[PDB]
Amino acid sequence: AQTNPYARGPNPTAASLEASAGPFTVRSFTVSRPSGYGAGTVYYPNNAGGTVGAIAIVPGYTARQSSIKWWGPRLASHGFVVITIDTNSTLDQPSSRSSQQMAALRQVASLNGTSSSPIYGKVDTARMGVMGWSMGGGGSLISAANNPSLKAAAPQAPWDSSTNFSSVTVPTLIFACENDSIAPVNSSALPIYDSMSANAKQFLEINGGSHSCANSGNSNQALIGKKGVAWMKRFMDNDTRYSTFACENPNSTRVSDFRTNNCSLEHH
Repeated sequence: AQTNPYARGPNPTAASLEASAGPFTVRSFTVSRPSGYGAGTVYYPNNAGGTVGAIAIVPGYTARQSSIKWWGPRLASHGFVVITIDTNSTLDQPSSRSSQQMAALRQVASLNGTSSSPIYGKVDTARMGVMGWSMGGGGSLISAANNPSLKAAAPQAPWDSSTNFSSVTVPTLIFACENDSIAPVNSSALPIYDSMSANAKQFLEINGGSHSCANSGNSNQALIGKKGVAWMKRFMDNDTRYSTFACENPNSTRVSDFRTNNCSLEHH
């Protein structure tokens, strides 16, 4: 018997996690006049089996949903309700981005209770996660620091005015881009990673990557999408069928640096 009430879907394989699409059919709708942010697209699985967690994803400075869109179908097809947002202003700073990210989660939660909504009854509002690009990534980190009940965080190429995220207890995967010249790894992603001492955490640097290396249309969807889904499944669903995928060093030429902590596949 399956004893984890949050487990959804089939037992994963590397191939099934590297595929463009997961097991579940995904539909979408847009949120008009959102509560506390600029715009939003909600991606959801129609046949997950049960309620699933919610993920809110925020773009970088000047950026729009297009930059992060690919995560919507990718995560939703594995059993998550995902909202990609536009910020009130493309120029909003990381603190504002975090507020708007949390406002998008809050609206997903209200929608879950709205009978007219396509996601009525589809969300477990006690299981939420955060993702984003650059300032949006920083915003995710801020969201995690301010809201420790969040179950997971998977920011990409993050930047914030601070690199001290030592209070974060949320399991946090950082995608870094090796040749990032906007938010260099050495001054942003790595220090943010090093500051976190209280959580399960991972740092995955994409070989040859520019600041947009995890954005829609990237050349590493198979690896990045495998890792993003595995991380969210392992920590949002407590799904130990994803233990290896979430914690392993992908033995891949596509990865220029890999670090992980409190993500053990050993017994001691």
